[PDB]
Amino acid sequence: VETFAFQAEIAQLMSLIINTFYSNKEIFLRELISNSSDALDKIRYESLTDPSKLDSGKELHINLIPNKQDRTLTIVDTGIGMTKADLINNLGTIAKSGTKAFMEALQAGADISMIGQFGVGFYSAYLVAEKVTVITKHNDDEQYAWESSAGGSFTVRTDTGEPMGRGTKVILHLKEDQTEYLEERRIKEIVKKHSQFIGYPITLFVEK
Ligand SMILES: Nc1nc(Cl)cc(-c2cc(OCCN3CCOCC3)c(Cl)cc2Cl)n1
Repeated sequence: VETFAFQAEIAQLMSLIINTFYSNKEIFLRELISNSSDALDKIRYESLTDPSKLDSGKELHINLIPNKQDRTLTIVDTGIGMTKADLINNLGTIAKSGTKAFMEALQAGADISMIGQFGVGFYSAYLVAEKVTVITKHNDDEQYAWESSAGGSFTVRTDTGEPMGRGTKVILHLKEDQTEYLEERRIKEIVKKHSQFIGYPITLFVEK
């Protein structure tokens, strides 16, 4: 396991999302679902001008896997995925510009639900999650697991867990009081209301 520090502005954003009073937390699902859709758009394209990219799985989709036992909600996509570099730089250093653009817009009329407009929508996961684990596999690199419970740092290690083919799974280890996001009808409700017209199939797994 390697340990890295969040660039100071990214750390300030995460303390903000984690510590600000905002009751409309359900937007986090919309924001993960959009990120997934974007990454699937990206492998779709890269496969037109190259059909070998789908050698790692031709199905382009999004699965929603709640788990009451583990108290996790996992969003999985068969999108482009991230290489070691994307994972490290994106998540922990390069969101610097967007966070500034976002925090600069909050103290200027914006509200938290506008986070994705500045490309930092991933961090809205900290509204319901105490820990986020990201599993990713890029055609060009091996499988990685990124993790953070905030606190100014994150970890990157090689993923021992089952291979996924190509894609990303964001595992949200929910806060004690947000278990309603492990509920079929509640997930169904947020998707219908927020992600109704996503161009890839969204499957909500059932428990047991
Ligand atoms: N589902 C999914 N798939 C991929 Cl390939 C990436 C991500 C993802 C994207 C993120 O940010 C994208 C926008 N910017 C990219 C450059 O770095 C700043 C952010 C983030 Cl932050 C996290 C994930 Cl998991 N999620």
